[PDB]
Amino acid sequence: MKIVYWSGTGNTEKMAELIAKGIIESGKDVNTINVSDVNIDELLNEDILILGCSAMGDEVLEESEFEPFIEEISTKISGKKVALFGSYGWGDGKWMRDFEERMNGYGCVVVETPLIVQNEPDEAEQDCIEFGKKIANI
Ligand SMILES: Cc1cc2nc3c(=O)[nH]c(=O)nc-3n(C[C@H](O)[C@H](O)[C@H](O)COP(=O)(O)O)c2cc1C
Repeated sequence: MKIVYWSGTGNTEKMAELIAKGIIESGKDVNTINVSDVNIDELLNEDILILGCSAMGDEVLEESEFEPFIEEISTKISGKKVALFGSYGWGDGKWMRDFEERMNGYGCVVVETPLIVQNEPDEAEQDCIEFGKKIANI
């Protein structure tokens, strides 16, 4: 499987590592890729797309790297299964509700409830691991 993410201070990156750990513990293989290093064509061969990005201003996806990537793959992912995650600061997850609505609008099947954690995982570490374990049971 593959996990693609954008992280500005490392919070979503940490989430990505933990989710990967959960998938690996379930017996499966997975590679985490920062959005800057992604290859669209190889990504599109995946059964499940696990995408993460923190909440940027104001309650939107990061604009210089992540959004352009989402827009680029938007027309080629109808019918694909996707799982979403990301870290946020002071909001209540509005950016994630919009992210889910957007992927559904592109014809994707959002497989699990999006995983959102405030700031660095720390306390929510097992939660991140368990989310990966859920995706591995798909
Ligand atoms: C310019 C900027 C805008 C932000 N806007 C929001 C926002 O609208 N809502 C929110 O809850 N957090 C917001 N945050 C906080 C980040 O989502 C939060 O610090 C998160 O933990 C960052 O994770 P990352 O290290 O993976 O980027 C913003 C942070 C920055 C730098």
